[PDB]
Amino acid sequence: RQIVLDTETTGMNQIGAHYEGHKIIEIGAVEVVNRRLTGNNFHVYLKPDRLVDPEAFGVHGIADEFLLDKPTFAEVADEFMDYIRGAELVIHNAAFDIGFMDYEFSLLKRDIPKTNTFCKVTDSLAVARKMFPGKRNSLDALCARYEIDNSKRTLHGALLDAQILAEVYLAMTG
Ligand SMILES: Cc1cn([C@H]2C[C@H](O)[C@@H](COP(=O)(O)O)O2)c(=O)[nH]c1=O
Ligand SMILES: Cc1cn([C@H]2C[C@H](O)[C@@H](COP(=O)(O)O)O2)c(=O)[nH]c1=O
Ligand SMILES: [Mn+2]
Ligand SMILES: [Mn+2]
Repeated sequence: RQIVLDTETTGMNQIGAHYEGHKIIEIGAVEVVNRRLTGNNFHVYLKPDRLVDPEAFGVHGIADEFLLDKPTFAEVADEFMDYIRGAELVIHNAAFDIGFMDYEFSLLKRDIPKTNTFCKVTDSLAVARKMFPGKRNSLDALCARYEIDNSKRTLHGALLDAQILAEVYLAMTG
């Protein structure tokens, strides 16, 4: 199993641990088996209990009010782990999302091990950079390169981004 994943957050830090003090507000993950999308995905919006930074809002457009009635990371953590366990996670700039995931897992105080100890982690951005050195390798740049539709991506979304990356990664490794 390959799980193409993405997350949206309240923001990030430019110095020090990028996730410190921030929270995941959306998790989007899509399953790929034998190079085919299975359709069995994972998608949740989470209540951060903190405000979304303006810069972050400018990217995903997810309002603070929309998250008030959502589950907390603690409430979705078990099913989330059941879903990703043992798979190869494919993430564009993996260190970003993995950092946030392990951070949130650690706050649960359940002795949950690091994600890369129970999941294989593949950074699709590193893969793209290796294949296309000296070129633009953002997800949008890769969409144009592989003729993938990203017209509905004015604002970024975790599931939306994961789905697009899945198509891009399948083409990049096809
Ligand atoms: C592109 C970008 C993302 N982010 C944070 C908030 C987003 O929810 C999260 C998602 O990045 P993404 O395009 O890698 O899915 O990263 C910023 O804080 N500023 C930015 O300029
Ligand atoms: C570690 C890190 C993560 N990120 C997050 C926010 C970006 O939108 C996302 C990557 O977007 P991109 O691979 O589509 O250009 O990852 C950065 O932008 N810069 C960084 O240095
Ligand atoms: Mn992302
Ligand atoms: Mn995203």
